[PDB]
Amino acid sequence: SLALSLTADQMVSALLDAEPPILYSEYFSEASMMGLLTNLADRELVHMINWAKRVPGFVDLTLHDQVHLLECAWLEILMIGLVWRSMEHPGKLLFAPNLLLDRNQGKCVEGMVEIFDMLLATSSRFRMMNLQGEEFVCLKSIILLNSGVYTFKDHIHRVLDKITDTLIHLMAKAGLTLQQQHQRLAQLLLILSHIRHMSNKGMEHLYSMKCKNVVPLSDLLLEMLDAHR
Amino acid sequence: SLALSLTADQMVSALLDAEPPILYSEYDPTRPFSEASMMGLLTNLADRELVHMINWAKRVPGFVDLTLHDQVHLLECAWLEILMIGLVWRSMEHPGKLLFAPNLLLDRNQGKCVEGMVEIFDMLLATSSRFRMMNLQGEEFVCLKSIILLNSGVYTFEEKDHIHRVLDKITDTLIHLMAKAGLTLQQQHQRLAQLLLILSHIRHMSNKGMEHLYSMKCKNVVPLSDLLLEMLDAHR
Amino acid sequence: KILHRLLQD
Amino acid sequence: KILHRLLQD
Ligand SMILES: O/N=C/c1c(O)ccc(-c2ccc(O)cc2)c1-c1ccc(O)cc1
Ligand SMILES: O/N=C/c1c(O)ccc(-c2ccc(O)cc2)c1-c1ccc(O)cc1
Repeated sequence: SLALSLTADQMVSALLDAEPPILYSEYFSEASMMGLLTNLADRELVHMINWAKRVPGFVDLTLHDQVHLLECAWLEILMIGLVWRSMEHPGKLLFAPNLLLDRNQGKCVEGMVEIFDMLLATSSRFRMMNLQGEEFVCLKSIILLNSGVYTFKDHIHRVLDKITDTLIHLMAKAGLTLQQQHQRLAQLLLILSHIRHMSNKGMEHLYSMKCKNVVPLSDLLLEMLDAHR
Repeated sequence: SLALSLTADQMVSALLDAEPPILYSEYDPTRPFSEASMMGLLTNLADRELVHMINWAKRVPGFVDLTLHDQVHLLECAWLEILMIGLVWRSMEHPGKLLFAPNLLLDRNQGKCVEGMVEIFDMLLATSSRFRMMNLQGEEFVCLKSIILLNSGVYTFEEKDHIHRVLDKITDTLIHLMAKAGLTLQQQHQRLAQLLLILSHIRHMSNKGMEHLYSMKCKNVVPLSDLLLEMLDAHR
Repeated sequence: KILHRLLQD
Repeated sequence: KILHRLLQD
């Protein structure tokens, strides 16, 4: 492999360089709301897929395995990105620089306000923990490799260990004690359980909007949805 | 507070003695298994397990401190997670099989008796294989199950501080176990990561399991108990 | 709720 | 799949 030979600083810099851009929304009705989000997330998916190939160890996997991991974690990846963008905008969600929404606006779509609150709560957790960008890109890569790893693998677990070592190295650099290192590592990884939860609630809600045909969904998004069913 | 003052050993011992018993099913194994009968056995089993779980939760260090409303909230959110990780733990030394009860051991073939269940069976089995591969210890298991209880509903939420404090304590406990086991600091971090990443999958199985229960309910296959309907009406 | 009653006693 | 193409592409 090529990921395992890397050092902690090389891993971070590689992930930082692989970071997708922050896209803009096309310049609120229930249909207009879902329309903006669908269009935005659709374009985000394309950048995510190319970001995934720049994740150390992901390219080593077979095509079918790469597909499986992305189908499983794509909404988790989108959400943790959203939460990260909205970190210094408390009470608000930064879907795009020209699209900053608060919980009130989430009420324009039925069942969405619950997901919004979960997203806002995650953002407050990142803010309270004072999450670093170097830590963020590690967590996002962990989600990609881990979320669908048990629906299949020693290679993926090897990379996951490397990202764990990478995380710890970042905390040691910040001057955190060993006790503070384990504890914050635990705090970070426990959030992934909630991000998974938000993804599943969001996945069902997307299927809901799909059924009501509130807006027509893209071929790509419908493919990702038909993987969780 | 009582939880914060405990050491790692007193933490483990408290959790180990708080462990609920392994219940039996009413499986009279001359019946082949109907989709209704299968769901009937599992529901009756899980319903009796819920009662023991509630009293187990009250013995989890720090849980007693919380308000009733928070107690209710944490249990409503994590009850299926607790059931599933308990099931997976029971089925650890039974490869390709799920030990719902000592008199109820099922492989994925029998899981096909219920529509939409064999997918959940395979996930539970894969989790069991992972526990087996990691050589998971009982001391680590009781820590993980307690982590699930306190963490799963903490971001749906004044004093979220106390919950995080106990979580940090259980984290310290897990590290101490790996240290005494002779694992290096690198191995301690990695194993800690591997364990906590399982909880993401346990959350997933619970959510897929939660939806499948709402299916069986509206499909009227086998009627659910009043307690189970309460737990489901808290999760959509 | 049964859960509240069982949590009480 | 569109996913296959994008991953290849
Ligand atoms: O049905 N629920 C949809 C939803 C939600 O409830 C909360 C957040 C999102 C979303 C949108 C864009 C992102 O970059 C991240 C999350 C979404 C979302 C996800 C995918 C879409 O194509 C459109 C919207
Ligand atoms: O609809 N699917 C239900 C299911 C499943 O797919 C997989 C495992 C379980 C289960 C049963 C008993 C336990 O102690 C833990 C999990 C269950 C389960 C959960 C709750 C019940 O009341 C009955 C069965």
